[PDB]
Amino acid sequence: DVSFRLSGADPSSYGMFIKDLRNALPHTEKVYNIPLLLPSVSGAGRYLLMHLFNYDGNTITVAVDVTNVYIMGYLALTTSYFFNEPAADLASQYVFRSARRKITLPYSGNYERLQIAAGKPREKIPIGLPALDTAISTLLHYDSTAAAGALLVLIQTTAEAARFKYIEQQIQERAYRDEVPSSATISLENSWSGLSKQIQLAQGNNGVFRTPTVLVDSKGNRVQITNVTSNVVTSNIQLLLNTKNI
Ligand SMILES: *[C@@H]1O[C@H](CO)[C@@H](O)[C@H](O)[C@H]1NC(C)=O
Repeated sequence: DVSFRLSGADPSSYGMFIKDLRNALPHTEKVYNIPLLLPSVSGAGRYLLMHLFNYDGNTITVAVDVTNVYIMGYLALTTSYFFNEPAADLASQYVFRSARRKITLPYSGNYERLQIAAGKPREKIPIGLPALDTAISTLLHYDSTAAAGALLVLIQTTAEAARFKYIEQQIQERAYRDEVPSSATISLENSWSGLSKQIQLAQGNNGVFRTPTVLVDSKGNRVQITNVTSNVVTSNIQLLLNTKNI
């Protein structure tokens, strides 16, 4: 398991959490020095539990699929909540079985469905450590519309930060003041599968992407990533989605 506490949190303690989150994900191989997530894990070992504590010390436990860093569901007191998708229903066979009741959320966990449920795109939803504190608090008591926004915050401040050093740093910059994600953050989130694939395809193609990945950079400029010498590959991405899952 991994844990993060909002009470007394700072960029350093958050960085330690994201480090722990990354290190909890198993891999037997690195591709261009980046850990390659496993094709599959059977049974309960598929799911990492993240214990998150809001500023007041109230807690939720979030179940994360260790092969793709997808959040499947979470436990809040004696109620479990799972996304309305087959992978999450499968997770519900293994985690939070002791919950007195299980609620299936009225949406799947993908950005597009969550944004529809929330009533806004995540371009308009501030993120940061304060937003994470709010998100945890919101998830404590069932409200499906509120929860959708909270989950958009939760996913980006945990999984996406684990996947990209840039996103982790963006949240560290938002330790005491929320701000909507940079266009670069959004671009990286949207391109994780694509980048993961092209980095793996580069292995037998002399470090060269079979298909370029278009990204938005720090300055708001759209750029093309064509090979493994790119800063996105050498410094930024921290976890690769296995091509078997793409
Ligand atoms: C590979 O990407 C680097 C970094 O962006 C770029 O400067 C260069 O033109 C590309 N090199 C090759 C061989 O494709």
